[PDB]
Amino acid sequence: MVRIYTLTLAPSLDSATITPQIYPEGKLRCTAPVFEPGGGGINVARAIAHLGGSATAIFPAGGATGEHLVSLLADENVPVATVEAKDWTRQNLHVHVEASGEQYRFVMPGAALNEDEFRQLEEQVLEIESGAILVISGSLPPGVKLEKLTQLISAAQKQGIRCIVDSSGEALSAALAIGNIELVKPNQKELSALVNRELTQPDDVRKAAQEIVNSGKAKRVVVSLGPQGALGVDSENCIQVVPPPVKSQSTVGAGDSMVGAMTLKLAENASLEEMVRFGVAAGSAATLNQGTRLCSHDDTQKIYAYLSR
Amino acid sequence: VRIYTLTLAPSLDSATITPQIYPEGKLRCTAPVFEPGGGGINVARAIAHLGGSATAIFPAGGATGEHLVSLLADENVPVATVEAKDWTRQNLHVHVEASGEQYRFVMPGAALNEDEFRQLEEQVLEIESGAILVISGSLPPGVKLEKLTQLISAAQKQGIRCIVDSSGEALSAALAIGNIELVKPNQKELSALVNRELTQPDDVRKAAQEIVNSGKAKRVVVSLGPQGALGVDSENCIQVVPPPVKSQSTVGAGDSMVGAMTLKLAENASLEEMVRFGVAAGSAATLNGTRLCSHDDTQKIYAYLSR
Amino acid sequence: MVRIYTLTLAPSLDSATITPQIYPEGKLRCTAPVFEPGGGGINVARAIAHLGGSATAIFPAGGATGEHLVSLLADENVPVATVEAKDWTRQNLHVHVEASGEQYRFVMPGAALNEDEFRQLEEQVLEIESGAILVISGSLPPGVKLEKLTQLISAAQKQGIRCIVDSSGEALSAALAIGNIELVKPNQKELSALVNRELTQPDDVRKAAQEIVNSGKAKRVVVSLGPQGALGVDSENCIQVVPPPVKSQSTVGAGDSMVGAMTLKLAENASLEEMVRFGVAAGSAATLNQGTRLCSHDDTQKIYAYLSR
Amino acid sequence: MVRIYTLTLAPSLDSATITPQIYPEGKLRCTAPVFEPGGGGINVARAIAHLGGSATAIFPAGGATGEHLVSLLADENVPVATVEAKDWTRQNLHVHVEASGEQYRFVMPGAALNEDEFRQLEEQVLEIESGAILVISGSLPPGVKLEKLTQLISAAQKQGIRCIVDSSGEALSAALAIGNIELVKPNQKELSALVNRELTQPDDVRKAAQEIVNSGKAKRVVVSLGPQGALGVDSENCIQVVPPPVKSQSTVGAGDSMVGAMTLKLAENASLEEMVRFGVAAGSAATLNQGTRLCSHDDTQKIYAYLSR
Ligand SMILES: Nc1ncnc2c1ncn2[C@@H]1O[C@H](COP(=O)(O)OP(=O)(O)OP(=O)(O)O)[C@@H](O)[C@H]1O
Ligand SMILES: Nc1ncnc2c1ncn2[C@@H]1O[C@H](COP(=O)(O)OP(=O)(O)OP(=O)(O)O)[C@@H](O)[C@H]1O
Ligand SMILES: Nc1ncnc2c1ncn2[C@@H]1O[C@H](COP(=O)(O)OP(=O)(O)OP(=O)(O)O)[C@@H](O)[C@H]1O
Ligand SMILES: Nc1ncnc2c1ncn2[C@@H]1O[C@H](COP(=O)(O)OP(=O)(O)OP(=O)(O)O)[C@@H](O)[C@H]1O
Ligand SMILES: Nc1ncnc2c1ncn2[C@@H]1O[C@H](COP(=O)(O)OP(=O)(O)O)[C@@H](O)[C@H]1O
Ligand SMILES: Nc1ncnc2c1ncn2[C@@H]1O[C@H](COP(=O)(O)OP(=O)(O)O)[C@@H](O)[C@H]1O
Ligand SMILES: O=P(O)(O)OC[C@H]1O[C@](O)(COP(=O)(O)O)[C@@H](O)[C@@H]1O
Ligand SMILES: O=P(O)(O)OC[C@H]1O[C@](O)(COP(=O)(O)O)[C@@H](O)[C@@H]1O
Ligand SMILES: O=P(O)(O)OC[C@H]1O[C@](O)(CO)[C@@H](O)[C@@H]1O
Ligand SMILES: O=P(O)(O)OC[C@H]1O[C@](O)(CO)[C@@H](O)[C@@H]1O
Ligand SMILES: [Mg+2]
Ligand SMILES: [Mg+2]
Ligand SMILES: [Mg+2]
Ligand SMILES: [Mg+2]
Repeated sequence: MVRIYTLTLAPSLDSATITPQIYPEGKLRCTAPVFEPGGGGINVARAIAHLGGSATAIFPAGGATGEHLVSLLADENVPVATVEAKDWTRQNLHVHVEASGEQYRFVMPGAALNEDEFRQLEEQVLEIESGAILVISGSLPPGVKLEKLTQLISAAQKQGIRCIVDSSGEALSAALAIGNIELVKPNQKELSALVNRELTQPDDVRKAAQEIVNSGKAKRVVVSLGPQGALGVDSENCIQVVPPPVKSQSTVGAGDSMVGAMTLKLAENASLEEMVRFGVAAGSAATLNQGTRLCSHDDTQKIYAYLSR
Repeated sequence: VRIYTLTLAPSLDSATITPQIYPEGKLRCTAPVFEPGGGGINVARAIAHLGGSATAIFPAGGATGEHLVSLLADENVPVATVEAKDWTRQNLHVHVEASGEQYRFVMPGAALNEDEFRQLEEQVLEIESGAILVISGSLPPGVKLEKLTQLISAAQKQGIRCIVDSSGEALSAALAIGNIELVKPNQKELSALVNRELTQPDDVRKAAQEIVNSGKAKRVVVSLGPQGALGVDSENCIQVVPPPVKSQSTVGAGDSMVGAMTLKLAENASLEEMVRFGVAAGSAATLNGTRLCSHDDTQKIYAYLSR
Repeated sequence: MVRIYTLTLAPSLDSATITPQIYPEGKLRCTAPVFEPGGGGINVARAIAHLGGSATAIFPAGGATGEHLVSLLADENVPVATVEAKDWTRQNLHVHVEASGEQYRFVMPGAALNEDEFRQLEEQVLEIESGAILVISGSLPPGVKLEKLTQLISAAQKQGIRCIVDSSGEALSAALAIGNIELVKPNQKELSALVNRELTQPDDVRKAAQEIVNSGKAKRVVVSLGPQGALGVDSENCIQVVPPPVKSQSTVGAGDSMVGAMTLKLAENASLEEMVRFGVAAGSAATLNQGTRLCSHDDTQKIYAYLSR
Repeated sequence: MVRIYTLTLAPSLDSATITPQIYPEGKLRCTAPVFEPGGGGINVARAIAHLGGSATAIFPAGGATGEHLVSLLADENVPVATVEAKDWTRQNLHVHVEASGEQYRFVMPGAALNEDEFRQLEEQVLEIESGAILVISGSLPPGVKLEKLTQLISAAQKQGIRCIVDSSGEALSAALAIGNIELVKPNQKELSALVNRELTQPDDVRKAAQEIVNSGKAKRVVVSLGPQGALGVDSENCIQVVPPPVKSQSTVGAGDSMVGAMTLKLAENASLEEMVRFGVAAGSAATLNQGTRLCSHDDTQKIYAYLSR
């Protein structure tokens, strides 16, 4: 198995709290917050750790919030490679409402990155050995030119680094502008915006995913479909995997759990079939847990065994 | 064989649109659009749309009742109506533009006298041996559960093949009678039926099969919404999953699935064919208020799933 | 006192139901609907009868829903003068959610009126004696052009019918364009649209209201200010009245109750001060009741006595 | 003019953000948060500084959030007297929703205060000279017994310090029990619990406020009435002041700004009528903007002049 790295240009220090009910204007009394690491690439790294793997997380850490994010990851035994940033690491809030059992997720933008901090992140990335995997996951923070992300990807590929991409909107289209991306996981909306057309016909999602592969932007496209599982295509095969009929408790963490699992499989030279199935197992395993908990090893394995009969 | 359906609690469905939803203020709504509604009625509508013929049996009361009959007449749906004193209920479906979501305000079904129920019970027993009867929708005020189950038992004794898609208690009671041709519980209904949480990947299959192996029903199709359906009989097991297409209104989606599945059951099709056609029609019925599944959309989704 | 009449071009059969929860997509099981009369002019007439006066409600009624509306008014002993119409009277839905105590008001468009049916309504209005009061209140049904509403008001004023107007938007604006209205009650939002400018400075509401008076558009302008009561102006005087510090249960009906009370006082040749105080008394009394219930006599009198000390 | 101090046992670093709509489950995209000092007595001191007076804020401060609080207060030229606490200053999140215009307020528990940290706060308070004014405002931190805050008030009064209390529930009751409070500003619910009965009649709020004054518990009672302004009484006079009809936005710190303006007038030995007017002006000025910006000098002055006509 090759070494695995993740990149998070917009990291997060997530906080979670509980309150009896939700209504405007009044003071909603919340419990003492519980802190957790957050961010696309970061959670991929955490998910991979839960599955018995190892992934080093590269990200900017700013201020006291940045320190805490670093500290929590250290407790979680997740290796980290950081860059001191000036703009303090953002802090998001997750609210559980007792009366309804519903959750509310307020997501602030990532802290800004200057040219300096972005340069150092690129230097960290280009220290990765040839043949290793790099997962770039999450939103693009302010202060980062769309051209810079593209140049970083082009540079990594240039020295034999294998790139996996999970983003949205403009940054996603930028990452695929280069091409030769080993794997991307768009959801249905993300795929829709990418090819800039509504996917109304039954075979539209597959045709859109195949077009991406056929044009050489990505070797593998796994379109994640929420409760419907996923549809994966490369230059030869197509696989569709549906989760087991078990009720979802909380969809939070599903997308990153699926990316982490599929990353591990790519690392072990897995077939497309095993990659997607293990991807759906982890993503669905994450939804069995309340709140923000990512996939656990046992739930994932249990679902994977079921899908792989 | 011939198909009939039975709706004890019909509804004149009304659909409207509003910009957004919030309390206290006046929420301006558009001019409502009226459509036929109610479980067995929608089933019969679906079957007509799919090229088959099913006679819908139900009570109609007042001007809402006439409105409902007039709409079904325009859809060439054979009706066997019983005149009732209490007016046919009127349900309101509000589509919110800022969310794309739908809110469903569902009034109680119209009351049913002993005499009116008697007339319906006489219509049902005028069904010949070999035909199929689809009992669908909730139980209206004035109707004893035991009166429904005696109706099933009586129907059974004269060769009427019964399909039941109703309330929680009606589902349980119909299964106690046993030999039900087809039931379509969703996940919550299956769980409430067998009195346990379905937590393992295979729990839904195990509970559905358990129902078939115990003789309570011949076929169990567990409806999964977005994930399609999982069907079992005494021999085979199949899950069919819908295409990745966004849903609008899902009202009557279960009913369309039941209609399509009944249709294939009436053609003596295979379990795999029945479930596939079921999910095809069920999802086609989510592409628009209470319009249900069209012939073209169902055929297209079907041809897709059947690849 | 003189005779009092109201005009509701868009009447309503209001149905009220109760449901335990509110959420999308599900079947929200609702109780069998209770019915009551709806429409602006109709509610003005109902509030007047509660306050000891007597007002005849003029409106179209169509089909079984129309008859249902007429029957409900008779059960409350409010006199009516109806015109039969082909298009059935609309039906609105009021939903009270038990889990939260919130209420939701789904308002359908008014029923259509053809030429002959509107010509009958106009005939009814023009049979009102000179010196008598007519309150025009509520929205405009489709099919009725503003030019027709203004021609109706103009004709009425020609034979000395004293017109009071409560509307919004183009309807209110066109009515004031005719001029010589005895009284208008815009709320803050409705005043702003009239003058076509944001009212942001402390004295803006008073200035805008006075403008309407000085221009001749209306002899009296009472701007209702929700919990803050009201500010009324005529050619000579300005008065502001705040409701007493008692909690409101439900503010629906407050508008029509106020207009009801101020109409009664105008009919009794009351001073501006008495009229505004009574209007706030009735409007605020309505808020003491749950749901859609209008002002009661005893509550109004209690508040009015307090204000008039 | 005597010196003014405030005491905030449970300070807050307020954060304010903006999101288009509010719904469960999904990631809600929010704008970058804006930070400002929060907590009852802290907002009182800030409002005073905005209005051209000077008040010294006494409070505990902990961690990086405590440092952020202090720094933000220097920017606003509010003099402070802080005690270092081990538990970090809390951080509350206020979320404004665009499509509704409403605000959601998630309020974390106040930071812990041990015996030694509270002792430091008390020693800082008892350094205040005789004749000076102390404002005690805001919730009680978990781990602080009422008897401690109560003993602090009595000790304070023994050495001539003039105490003003703005609290709720047991704290306000306990404070009033000691008696001789210069001023209290309960809202309507707060007042009802003090006198332990429902305020259902028009004159109930006034009677209730007068009973407290007459008993000698407080020398002045000002019942704040939200949009309806405030009703103030002392041993001789009584006045209700209603604000101008201006659009209100965020209400956070409205009560504190009111308490601040009234504390100034009490220090200038002003009359009841000036005091209540200035308070309504400040409180209403504090509602024109989003977040916790409080009242500005020019807005308060322009409103105050209007009210004094
Ligand atoms: N409601 C659900 N029920 C069962 N499995 C689910 C559900 N939602 C998501 N999953 C599983 O998790 C995987 C990923 O979810 P999804 O398609 O929503 O990705 P995503 O939109 O990128 O997630 P995220 O918003 O966290 O980034 C799905 O393919 C599926 O396997
Ligand atoms: N977009 C919205 N989201 C949430 N609440 C709203 C919204 N618009 C209005 N409201 C609510 O409406 C109530 C009062 O204002 P509103 O204009 O709705 O009352 P109204 O009497 O029905 O209006 P009007 O009298 O002008 O017809 C308030 O509770 C306010 O919160
Ligand atoms: N929250 C309240 N508390 C006390 N009194 C109120 C309240 N809201 C309204 N009122 C009383 O009702 C009167 C009219 O209400 P409002 O200013 O909202 O008019 P309106 O918006 O046209 O009413 P409506 O929306 O019902 O048509 C007010 O002047 C006041 O007397
Ligand atoms: N305009 C809206 N009104 C109400 N709910 C909405 C709206 N938009 C999104 N939602 C909610 O979002 C949920 C779906 O997931 P959604 O895509 O919105 O979040 P997400 O998974 O964080 O997005 P993404 O994965 O693309 O980052 C729906 O269940 C729905 O409740
Ligand atoms: N959100 C959806 N997306 C796609 N297909 C759907 C959706 N909801 C329902 N369907 C189709 O309709 C069928 C019945 O829907 P379901 O919600 O299970 O019925 P019920 O009303 O009994 O819960 C499903 O099996 C599926 O084929
Ligand atoms: N909606 C509003 N409109 C105008 N002024 C307001 C509004 N809400 C508050 N204020 C001003 O702020 C002061 C205090 O507000 P209030 O809600 O009574 O405080 P509290 O938060 O203690 O309940 C009020 O007396 C008033 O001057
Ligand atoms: O039969 P119920 O449970 O009383 O509800 C009646 C409603 O259900 C329908 O029959 C069908 O909708 P569903 O597919 O959600 O069950 C509507 O047409 C009708 O308004
Ligand atoms: O002191 P509490 O009751 O814990 O509340 C603290 C919050 O209240 C504020 O002091 C504002 O006061 P109000 O909402 O009572 O006007 C905020 O600054 C702070 O976030
Ligand atoms: O990187 P984005 O898209 O801004 O999302 C950040 C949020 O998403 C998460 O990674 C979970 O989806 C959280 O850790 C974090 O709060
Ligand atoms: O806003 P519209 O179209 O005039 O409808 C009137 C509605 O408002 C009410 O007057 C409530 O004040 C009801 O009588 C009626 O349901
Ligand atoms: Mg994702
Ligand atoms: Mg169903
Ligand atoms: Mg009004
Ligand atoms: Mg307060």
